[PDB]
Amino acid sequence: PWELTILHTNDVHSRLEQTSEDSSKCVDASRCMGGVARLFTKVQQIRRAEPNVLLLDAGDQYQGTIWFTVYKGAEVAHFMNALRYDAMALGNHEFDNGVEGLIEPLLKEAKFPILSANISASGPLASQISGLYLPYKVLPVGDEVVGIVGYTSKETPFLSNPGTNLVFEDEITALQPEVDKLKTLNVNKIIALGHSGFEMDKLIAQKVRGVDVVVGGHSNTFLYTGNPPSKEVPAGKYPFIVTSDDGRKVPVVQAYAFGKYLGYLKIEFDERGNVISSHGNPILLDSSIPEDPSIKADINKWRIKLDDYSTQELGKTIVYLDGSSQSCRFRECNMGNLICDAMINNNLRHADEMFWNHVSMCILNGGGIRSPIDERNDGTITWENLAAVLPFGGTFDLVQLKGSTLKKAFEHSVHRYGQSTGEFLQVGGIHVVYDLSRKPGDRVVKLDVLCTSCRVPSYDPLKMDEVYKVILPNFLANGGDGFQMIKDELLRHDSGDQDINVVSTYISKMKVIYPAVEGRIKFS
Amino acid sequence: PWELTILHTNDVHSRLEQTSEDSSKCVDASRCMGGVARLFTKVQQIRRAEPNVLLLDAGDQYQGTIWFTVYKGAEVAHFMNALRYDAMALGNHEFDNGVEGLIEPLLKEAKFPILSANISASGPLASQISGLYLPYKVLPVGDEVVGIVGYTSKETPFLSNPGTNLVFEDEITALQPEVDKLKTLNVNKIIALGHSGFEMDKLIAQKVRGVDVVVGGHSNTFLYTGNPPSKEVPAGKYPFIVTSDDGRKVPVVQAYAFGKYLGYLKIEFDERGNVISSHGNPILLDSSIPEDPSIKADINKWRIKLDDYSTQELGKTIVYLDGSSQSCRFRECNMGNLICDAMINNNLRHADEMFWNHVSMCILNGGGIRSPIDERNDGTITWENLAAVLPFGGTFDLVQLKGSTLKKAFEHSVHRYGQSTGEFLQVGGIHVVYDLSRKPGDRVVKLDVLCTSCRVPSYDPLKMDEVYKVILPNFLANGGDGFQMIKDELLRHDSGDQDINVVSTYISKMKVIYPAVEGRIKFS
Ligand SMILES: Nc1ncnc2c1ncn2[C@@H]1O[C@H](COP(=O)(O)CP(=O)(O)O)[C@@H](O)[C@H]1O
Ligand SMILES: Nc1ncnc2c1ncn2[C@@H]1O[C@H](COP(=O)(O)CP(=O)(O)O)[C@@H](O)[C@H]1O
Ligand SMILES: [Ca+2]
Ligand SMILES: [Ca+2]
Ligand code: NA
Ligand code: NA
Ligand SMILES: [Zn+2]
Ligand SMILES: [Zn+2]
Ligand SMILES: [Zn+2]
Ligand SMILES: [Zn+2]
Repeated sequence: PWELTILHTNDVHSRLEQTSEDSSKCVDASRCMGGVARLFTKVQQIRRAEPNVLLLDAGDQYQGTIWFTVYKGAEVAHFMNALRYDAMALGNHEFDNGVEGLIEPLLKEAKFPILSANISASGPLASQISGLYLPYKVLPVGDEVVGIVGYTSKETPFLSNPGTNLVFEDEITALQPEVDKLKTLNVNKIIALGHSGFEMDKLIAQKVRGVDVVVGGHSNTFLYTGNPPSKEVPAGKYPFIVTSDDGRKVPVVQAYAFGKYLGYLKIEFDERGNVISSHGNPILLDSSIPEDPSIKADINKWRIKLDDYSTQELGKTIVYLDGSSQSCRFRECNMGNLICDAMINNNLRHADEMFWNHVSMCILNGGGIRSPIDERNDGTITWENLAAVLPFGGTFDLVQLKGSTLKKAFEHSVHRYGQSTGEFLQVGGIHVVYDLSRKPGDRVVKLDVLCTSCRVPSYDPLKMDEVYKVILPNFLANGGDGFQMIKDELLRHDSGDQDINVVSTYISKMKVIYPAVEGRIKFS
Repeated sequence: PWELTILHTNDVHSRLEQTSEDSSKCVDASRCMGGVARLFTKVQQIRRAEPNVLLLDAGDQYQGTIWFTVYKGAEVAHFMNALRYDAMALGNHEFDNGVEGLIEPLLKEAKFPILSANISASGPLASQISGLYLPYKVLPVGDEVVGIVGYTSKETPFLSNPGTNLVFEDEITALQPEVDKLKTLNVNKIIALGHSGFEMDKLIAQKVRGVDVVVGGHSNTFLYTGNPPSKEVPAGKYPFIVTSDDGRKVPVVQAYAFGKYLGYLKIEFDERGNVISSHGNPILLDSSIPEDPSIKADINKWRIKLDDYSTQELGKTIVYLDGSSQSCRFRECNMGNLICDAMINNNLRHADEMFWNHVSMCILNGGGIRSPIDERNDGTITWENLAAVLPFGGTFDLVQLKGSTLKKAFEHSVHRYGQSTGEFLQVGGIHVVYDLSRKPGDRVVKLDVLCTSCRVPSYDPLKMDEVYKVILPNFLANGGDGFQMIKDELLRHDSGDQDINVVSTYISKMKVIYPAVEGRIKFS
């Protein structure tokens, strides 16, 4: 039998440096995890031990820390090249800076193939981008070859900034002819590597004939066989076995996010490329694995420009930015309005004639606003200032919530009002009125929301059965601050851009800001 | 006796081309007026006839039409040079593009001295600007000399964008030592030429010893002796005679605005420079005076770039911009919100630690909004589109109004509601609630206004005795649409930037706009 070791990462999201256990800034180095220097050590060890190894990335290296803000993907090409990745699939966040911000730096500087079989281009863009990403690549491994076929979320236009040329086709529709073509070319071992989420990965494994293994991403899915090694709770076994329409057992793998784990799957193939067995588990990249000294020194050199950038003026405020708890946990505060306005601006995506924008609404836990910003330093705002306001390393995510769920969230926002607790919500595109003399659970007396399916945005009463798109912190989408109804009742959840980066980009665009308290939240 | 003819303009405000009678776009050429080509004809005729002539401008050539938007003052230098102006005083609007936008093009390209004795600079700016404007200039006229001493409104920091280096000193304090210095230099004929308004001009004439004549501007003051030749109603005789503290009769002149009139004052001096007599009148530059063919051909050449600019994309909207009368004369409309937000943005000026901005409030007659803009032309907005919304050639001015006056204005806004009349007000920085079941004059049931003397902008109830700064159309400041209370009760009025230009600059800054209807105006 011919044995292949697949090493894989996904949704690394700019975690070039080692992180804390929750993937935020590393504080106590002796307990930090991940980072490319530590990944290098582990990949190198495995490559000494196993003859046939592929190192694959399932997309979403772009977006997540100041590394991406400053280097804009050059850091991804550089450090993925240093790790000698064998292939990468395009994720949604690879389009965050447009097709131009993908072509340069990433596609032109990567030394490995970058893959997606379900993205097509038209017009001059088609000639400009031709061959810079590929539907698949056939790679030599030892004396054999392995075909790797890529895919990218069909929902990317709602989750990034790909522009209006590119078309994202249905994954299974695009993948099947490519896999059948590879069979006709005597390629009998085929990995589907792509960025659509665990649920789509399972459908691909079931329905795309000829796929031997699916290596996925997007949903930050943690899979494990046995007692998990850290705090992440598995969604299923590793690999997750799908029975294909033609009776084969097809392993599906993912490796959480943020570079905390290295996926590791061993597959045994027979001479005809049939899978005999598959087993493995993600490896927790904890501090027992040393950071490679040379990669670490390179990381530290690249960090200089990040430190320099962090104190540069992004823009100016002419108003005090009130991010105090005494305001933001008790009433509408202008820092909350600013952040929610930045959240909505970040989520402006190309729209049909059916909506002015696909999302208009924002909620933000006031306890997640951690500092004011004083305007008396010549109005200057720096990244360092914003990192004091938003220190948790979160993202501003997109969810779909029924109106009934959102109303329950606003009741939860004030269910124990008066104690300076974090669940009090700041808002955008929502006007709420509370009557605190009513019983907890019945304190929301008016709740109006900004329309999306309208050419002139205006407010209408919230409807209990209607499903609304809302931008909110990952922390809330995951049920933080007691918002269990959000986690349990949401209909869709996609991870968005880094919290600081969302606000920094908006301030830079606006140049001079003056957010007011304007009646988004009132008390009767 | 030595006779001097003073020809003078002020507040031309970018009216390079001939205009209609009300100084807007020329439509029926046979009845149009003003423009530099016609001015050239008349100045040339007078210079053939009178031996001792000075042609003076009292400031505010900058700002008013697409000419300034595109050429940014190069048109002022070019055409004032062609007319051979002898001197110009700096007005407030010469600072609209900052000191940088004054130095280049105007100060470096004018072939005549540009004057202001009450503006001082510090730091590197002082070395950069030294000598490019002057406190005064002594000019030879025939066999005599005449000193011209300049001044500029002390209020310029609130009425333009001069920056924080320059200091505008009290006019009389700065002028007196310069005039006394000229006396010691054997200059016995002295004109004060400046840009502070008719009231300050009268104080200068009264109190600055040695000033023989004051040539002013800023307040668009029309003075005339006899039956006026057009629709402007005189504020007093021409010249307006002030008796100085030392007993002399000092003529004060101004010549309205917009290039419609050429001021013309004849002064007889004795051998010691005492004024024996003064008489004259502004000359209406009507169609009986031919436009100079060569200046006109030059104007038409320069117009090509304006026509080209007028169809270029300024920015994008992703929402329909509802400037329909059915919306904007009946309720809050998003085009009204956009325009008022642009008005407030245009009036962001440097502020003490005593206010976040000196003005926060805006009113706009809905009848002054003349078209929607459809978003389905790839979202594009052009100057031509904005000129359809705002076709009247107005300005967005700064006034001071007591709260009682503003409340009366909002009652007037709905006093005959339901007839699609123009007085219905769109707003910014004001939240109003009407109850139309109440009697006219008693329909405003809530009126809250955005604070200025606050570090965090928020709304408070309007106070009847407090004086508020408000940005509103010139048309309303002058009592249009029946707002006689505004004209009669306002405490301060200064002319602002061109209406289209205010909106165009804001759209260009924002890049992508999406104004909502958000509850600034409600009905109970
Ligand atoms: N990861 C996180 N992301 C966003 N908000 C968070 C996160 N962790 C905690 N918070 C916020 O921080 C609040 C707790 O704040 P404090 O009362 O100041 C106590 P402390 O900061 O010591 O936890 C929570 O209620 C929540 O709103
Ligand atoms: N110079 C102006 N500046 C601003 N608004 C003006 C001016 N002249 C007229 N308007 C507006 O135009 C309105 C009249 O509009 P319509 O009912 O459409 C009749 P018409 O346009 O024929 O005068 C006035 O009530 C006022 O709001
Ligand atoms: Ca196979
Ligand atoms: Ca004299
Ligand atoms: Na999924
Ligand atoms: Na005046
Ligand atoms: Zn991701
Ligand atoms: Zn993703
Ligand atoms: Zn003026
Ligand atoms: Zn002026």
